[PDB]
Amino acid sequence: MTQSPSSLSARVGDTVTITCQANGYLNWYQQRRGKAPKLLIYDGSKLERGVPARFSGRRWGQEYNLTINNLQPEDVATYFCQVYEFIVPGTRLDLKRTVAAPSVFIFPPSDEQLKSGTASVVCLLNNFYPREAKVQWKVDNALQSGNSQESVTEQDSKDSTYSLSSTLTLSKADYEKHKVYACEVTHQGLSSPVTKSF
Amino acid sequence: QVHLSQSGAAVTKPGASVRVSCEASGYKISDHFIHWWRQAPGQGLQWVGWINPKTGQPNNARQFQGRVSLTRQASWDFDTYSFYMDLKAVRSDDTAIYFCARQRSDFWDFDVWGSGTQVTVSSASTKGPSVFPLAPTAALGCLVKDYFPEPVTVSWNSGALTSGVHTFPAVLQSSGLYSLSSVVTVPSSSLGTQTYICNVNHKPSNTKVDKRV
Ligand SMILES: *[C@@H]1O[C@H](CO)[C@@H](O)[C@H](O)[C@H]1NC(C)=O
Repeated sequence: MTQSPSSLSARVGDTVTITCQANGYLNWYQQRRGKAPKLLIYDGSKLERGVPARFSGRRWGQEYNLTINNLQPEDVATYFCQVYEFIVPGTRLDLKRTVAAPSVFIFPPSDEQLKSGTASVVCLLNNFYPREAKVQWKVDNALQSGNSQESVTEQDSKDSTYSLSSTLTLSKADYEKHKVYACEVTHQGLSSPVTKSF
Repeated sequence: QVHLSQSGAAVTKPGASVRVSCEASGYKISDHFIHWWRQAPGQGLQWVGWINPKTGQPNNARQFQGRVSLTRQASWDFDTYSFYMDLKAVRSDDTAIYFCARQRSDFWDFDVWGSGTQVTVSSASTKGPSVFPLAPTAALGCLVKDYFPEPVTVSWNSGALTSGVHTFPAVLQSSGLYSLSSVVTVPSSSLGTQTYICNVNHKPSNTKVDKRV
C-alpha cells in the first residue's frame, strides 16, 4: 500500500493526480510545512465542506486517485491518504519555475569561534531550482564523509526557489593542519559540479 | 465553533514523563472519539491511540503499550472537555509533534485537528546561543550556534532589512543543541556604505545579541 511519486512539481493551471494504494474507507489530507493536516476528500470521493471543487477523488479499483484541477499556489503542500490507523508516507508538491543554478558561497570559521575550540565552515547554495542538490566536502583533496549537516529552506513564495546550507564542523586542531578548504555541489542547472575554496 | 486547543511546547528529560493537553469545545463532545497522532520531524503521521469521551475508555498502538495514558476530564455542563496524553519513560524516539484530532464519522475521517504540541526529549538544559559572523553580488550572515531550546528569532537591522534574507531551519547536533544560520545577499558595493547587524533573540534564556558583520 504505497503512494507515487514522492515528489511532484507542477505549473499553475495544470491538473495534477496523486495515487494511493489502499483499500477501504479512504481519506485524503493536505499538510502545509509545520501545520496540522486538513481533510480534503473523505470516503474515497466525497469532497469536504469548504474545500474548493478543484479537488476530487475517484476509486480506481484497488487504488485511489486525488485530482487537483487548475492547480493554484496555495496547493503547494504535501498530500497523503489515510485508512483507519494506516498512513501512506506522502507526496511533496511544489511549483514549477525555470531551472536556476545555485549561487555558491563558502565561509571560513570566524576567529571568534575558534577561541571556543570548535570550527564551523559553511557552504551556502542560494536560490536554486528544482530542490534536488548534492553537496560534498573536499580539503587537500581529502573527501570527508562524516561530520556534516545540511539544512534547506521551503520553496520561496516570491521567486519559487530553494536555499541550502551545509555546515562542516571541526575541532580547532584539525582545522589548523590542512589549510585549503572547498565545497563542491551538483545541481540540475549545472552541466558540471562547481566548487568554492578557501 | 468546533475547536481543539492544545497546550504549548514541552521539553523533557530522558526517562521522565510528559503530559500534552487538548481542550475541546464548540460541539457535542460525548458523541465523537478523540485520537492522538504524532509526527517526528521529516516523517509521516503515526497513530498513538483513541479515547472515548463518554466512557473514558482508551486504546493505543502496541508500540506504546504500558507507557502511554490517555485520560479525560469533562466540565460540569459538558460544554468543554480536556484530554490528556501522558507519555512515560520517554526515549529519543518520542521527539515529535503530537496532534489531537476529532473523529467525525464511525470510519476515522478527521475533520478537526488541534494545532500540535512540540515534545522535545533531550539531555540538555536551557542555554543562550553563540552568534558568530559569516563574513563576505555578495553573501553574509550570522551563524547562531549551540542554543536551547528552540526557538530563536533573527532579524537584520532590527527588521529594517528583510529582502534577500534566508534564515535556515535549525538542525540538531551530536551535542544535543541546535544551530541554524541566517544569510542575506547584497550587492558587492553596499558593504562600505551600509551597516549590517544580525539581531538574535532567544527569549526562553533571555538572550538578545546584536552582531555586526
Ligand atoms: C489515476 O491516475 C493514474 C496516473 O497516476 C491514471 O493513469 C489513471 O487513469 C487514474 N485512474 C483513474 C481511476 O482514472
